[PDB]
Amino acid sequence: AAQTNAPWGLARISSTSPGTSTYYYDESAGQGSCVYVIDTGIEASHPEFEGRAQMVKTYYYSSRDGNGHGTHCAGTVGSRTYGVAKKTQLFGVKVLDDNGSGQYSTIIAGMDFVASDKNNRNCPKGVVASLSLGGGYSSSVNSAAARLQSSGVMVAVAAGNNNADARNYSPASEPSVCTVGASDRYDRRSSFSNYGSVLDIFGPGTDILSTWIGGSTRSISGTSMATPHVAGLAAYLMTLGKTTAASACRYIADTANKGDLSNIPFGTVNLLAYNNYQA
Amino acid sequence: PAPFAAA
Ligand SMILES: [Ca+2]
Ligand SMILES: [Ca+2]
Repeated sequence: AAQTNAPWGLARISSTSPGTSTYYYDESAGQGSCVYVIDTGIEASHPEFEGRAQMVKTYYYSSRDGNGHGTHCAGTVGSRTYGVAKKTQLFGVKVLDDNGSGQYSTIIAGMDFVASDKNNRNCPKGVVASLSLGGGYSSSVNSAAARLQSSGVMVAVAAGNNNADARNYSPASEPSVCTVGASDRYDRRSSFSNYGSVLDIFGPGTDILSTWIGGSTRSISGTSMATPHVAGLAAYLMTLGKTTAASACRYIADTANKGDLSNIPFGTVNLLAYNNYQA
Repeated sequence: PAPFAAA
């Protein structure tokens, strides 16, 4: 399948080269997979989700995304226009309040929630969790992410936006999950992207168009935007049977575009998420 | 404490 005039990041994920504008992908499109977006919520009524999104948990007075961040990330995973995996099932877990913040205790509870809740959902092609969030190093947060991964969920987490080594941030620094840095449309490391040995992969993160609340769209930047590209890619590849939740991060790194990025510090992987789709 | 903002 071909989506013309796609957001640059979608085109990038299906290309060996920067500078193209069509997203190419197998029409299976993540059908039969599930992606949990652990964030500020998801505006499930957005036409872009086509009934494939739903809120399943909140820790606040409402399950509504009153921020937009979670809706944007969910859109990059799985919206019809802005998403990588256009037929996946999206589940929202609102661990972040409408100011975009959450206590680590709440974030941990949300991760453990997903590890259990997947057993309540129909995800025959597998389960992914996208965590466009984080703060300073916490062994408890990292352990929660490790448990979620161990439970059979492909966990993708943001590296962070500190232009610093991700070793000092969580859940970015948990080795066993898929830690995602950000790039721009010219294949530069995004200016704010964290780096370091713990990064597994980069995805598009600067100037990413996706869904927003009030049935709208906008372009924003962050490792929060890169992460759902990788989560959606994992779901897509799992539907194709190319990999599993346990192995998808490694598979994505194995099959990435290698050496394309600039300003990658010595010791950080130079790997850009790529679907290797050949029509 | 938190994610990477409202964005
Ligand atoms: Ca090229
Ligand atoms: Ca890792």
